[PDB]
Amino acid sequence: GQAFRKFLPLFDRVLVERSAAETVTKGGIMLPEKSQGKVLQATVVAVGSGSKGKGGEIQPVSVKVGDKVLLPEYGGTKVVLDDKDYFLFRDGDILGKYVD
Amino acid sequence: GQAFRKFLPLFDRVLVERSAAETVTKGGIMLPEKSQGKVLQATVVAVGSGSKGKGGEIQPVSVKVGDKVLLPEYGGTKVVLDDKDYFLFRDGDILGKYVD
Amino acid sequence: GQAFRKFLPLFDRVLVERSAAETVTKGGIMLPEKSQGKVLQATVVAVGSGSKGKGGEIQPVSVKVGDKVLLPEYGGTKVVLDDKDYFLFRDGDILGKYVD
Amino acid sequence: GQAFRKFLPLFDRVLVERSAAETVTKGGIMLPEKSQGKVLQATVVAVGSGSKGKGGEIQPVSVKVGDKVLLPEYGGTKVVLDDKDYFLFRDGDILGKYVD
Amino acid sequence: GQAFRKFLPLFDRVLVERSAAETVTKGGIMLPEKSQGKVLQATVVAVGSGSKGKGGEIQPVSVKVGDKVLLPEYGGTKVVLDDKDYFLFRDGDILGKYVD
Amino acid sequence: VKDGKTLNDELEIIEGMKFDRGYISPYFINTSKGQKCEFQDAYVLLSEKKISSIQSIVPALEIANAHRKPLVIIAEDVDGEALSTLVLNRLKVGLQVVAVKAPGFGDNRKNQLKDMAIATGGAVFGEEGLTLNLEDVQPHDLGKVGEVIVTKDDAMLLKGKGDKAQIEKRIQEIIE
Amino acid sequence: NRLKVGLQVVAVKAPGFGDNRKNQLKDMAIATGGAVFGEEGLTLNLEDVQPHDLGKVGEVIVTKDDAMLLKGKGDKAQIEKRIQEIIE
Amino acid sequence: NRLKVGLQVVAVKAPGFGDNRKNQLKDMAIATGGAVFGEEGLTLNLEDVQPHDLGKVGEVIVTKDDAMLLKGKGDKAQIEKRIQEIIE
Repeated sequence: GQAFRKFLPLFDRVLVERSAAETVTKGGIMLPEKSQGKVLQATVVAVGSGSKGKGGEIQPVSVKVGDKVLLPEYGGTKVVLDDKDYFLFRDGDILGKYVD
Repeated sequence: GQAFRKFLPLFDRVLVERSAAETVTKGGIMLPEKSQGKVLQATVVAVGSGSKGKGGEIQPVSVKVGDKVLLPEYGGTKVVLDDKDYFLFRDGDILGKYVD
Repeated sequence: GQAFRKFLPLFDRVLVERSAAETVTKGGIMLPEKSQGKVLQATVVAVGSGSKGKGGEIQPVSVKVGDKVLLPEYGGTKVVLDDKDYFLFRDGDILGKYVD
Repeated sequence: GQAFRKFLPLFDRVLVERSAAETVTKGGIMLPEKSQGKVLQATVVAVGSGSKGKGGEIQPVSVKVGDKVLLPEYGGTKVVLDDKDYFLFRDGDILGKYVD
Repeated sequence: GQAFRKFLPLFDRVLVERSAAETVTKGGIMLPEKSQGKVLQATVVAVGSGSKGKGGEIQPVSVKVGDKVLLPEYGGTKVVLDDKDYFLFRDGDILGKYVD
Repeated sequence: VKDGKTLNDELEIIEGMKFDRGYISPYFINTSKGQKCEFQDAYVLLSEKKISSIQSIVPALEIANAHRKPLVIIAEDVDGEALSTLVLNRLKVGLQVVAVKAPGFGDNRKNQLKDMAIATGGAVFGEEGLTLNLEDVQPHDLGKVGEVIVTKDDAMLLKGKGDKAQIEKRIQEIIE
Repeated sequence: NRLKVGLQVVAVKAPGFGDNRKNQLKDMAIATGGAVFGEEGLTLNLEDVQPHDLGKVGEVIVTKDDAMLLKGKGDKAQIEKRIQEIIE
Repeated sequence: NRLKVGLQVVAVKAPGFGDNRKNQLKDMAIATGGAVFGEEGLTLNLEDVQPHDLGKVGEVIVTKDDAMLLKGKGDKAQIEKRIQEIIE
């Protein structure tokens, strides 16, 4: 379990951060902000200690910090650090890992 | 657990892709797109690492990449890669394997 | 786990097929099709690999192919092979086995 | 498990206390009390004995007294000691730990 | 597991009794009875045998008779002994213990 | 002309940018007079939408208090909560502010607020096409006027520094 | 507390109106000397009241259908300023 | 299939009445030569239709408000028996 600016998750959690908002299109048009939802590709900033729910010995969190992941849709806690909103998900909730 | 274009599922997941839309009939008629639902025969493109939920040692995913499977009706979540929408199901949710 | 025309269930399933529709009565009258429900006596056509949910080693499916069984009522997946609709149930769902 | 002014939680619980109400803004404006919700950054005042729910031996509570934590939102019991309202949460419910 | 006037709980239970009703205020005013809810600080009068739900051997009840505890709110069975109403809670339901 | 009220006729000249709407809260009453709020060189806030959240209203008041100048709030309508913040900072220490709704009734109000902004010099808020969120406002993003006075049933803007060439172009637009 | 030991108290609603009622309660407070409660802008919660936060008057008489306050010690200069306000 | 490859097809509703429309459809079927579908007495599901199960006529013309069928090969003895039925 690795921490952040005086923050650390608990036993299952993964604090991460979405990428940018993607205002303009690829080619030549630009999109407003009320559209485009919330960017579901994110990067992991801090990681919980590990799954203590594992019998006896606890279970380490798999997705390591610095990874690009495919966020879920609904599950997640909006937390603020230095007025920078990050999202805390649960380890079982991460969809994909952008491995490369 | 095998990956794709900078993507990898997590612990249970199986990213796959439906087959074509089946526009025309067999014999001589052609069907529109609003009909014909979503083609439930698909091929697996990437596979998760394995079921860590297994006690102690984790459980490997059974259906290997490159297989034609009988998709469940509602299982799995839509995902996009390179503007190519694939469907990420759960390992227990795949109905049949087109073995041949 | 035995297969069919390029098909195989997964870990719990039993693909089977109802018997005929029973149009006429026994003695001298004939019944329509909108009545008579769905014939609940069926034969097993293909069988899953086995219950992997069994701890460690997986659990084999009991009902072997070629058996006449007493179908359940609601649970079941209508699958098509060669435009021949078969029904995929779960191993725990089969009610009775017509042993003889 | 450590206690407080003649109080001690039971087996999972963590009695803690929110921080101040944050009346004024950072720069030069002051906010009322009906706004600003309930301050979600808290400090742990007392800790339960430990998770007896663990098989055989019981499980010790992790977050130790004197820590700044990121509270959950809804779960929690408002208890009073000396007319000082503290909040009793469950060990699995604490979101983050302000480690520094 | 210790008993009372021809009464004994079963396997999880804790028969206890609220304290007085707190009619008058601290300083100089007196409050009616329809207000003031139900006094949530109680003393344990009898204790169950122990949690048989523990695997193999049963689990002894922790809170011993003669303790001042912080009652929960809703869960509890109003039982009568000698026309003295006591409340039977569950061992996991007791909030705090007034240790001193 | 309107139906007179005295024995004789009267020629009145409504000058400045004035309109029938009065100050909402009777706590801004710093005039010691018949229900007036008088500010000199105050900033302006111009929202096409209402002002509900405290987060929305807060940064404007922050900028105003930093500059230490009175502020007018011309918007659709003021939340009771932001109103509570306003009255809080007004009754005690007394952040010079004032709240008034939108003069125009309907589609007319959009043009009226646009013209008010361009007259005072600034930018309307609550837009659709650019939408100019209140969270990120700037000291050159406020309406600035020489003097403002508010009655319970009308208010007046005076000396809006609004790029006289720009207001000229606006005038040419509406005249064509 | 009244039937038995007899804490000398009495309950009466407000005059009953909108804005005029609020102004009248304000004037009553400033006349007796004290502070209105239930405010919007400062809101003066009842939980924390203070012995100088109460209205104080020499004598009060209540009928079933009217009541009278007599000697509100309300900072005669302050009530004077209030009078000047309402007269302007 | 019409805007593209150009299957030759046309869609027209029933005459529009109550039992009379059902009788007229029966007569149309026996006139052209074929079997009415959607029956109650004998189901005649559309899924299993047959080349001798279709109505066949020499020529058909459709307006926006009426249509005409011509040369229905419907077992002239059979239509004769139908005529005898309805005339009795």
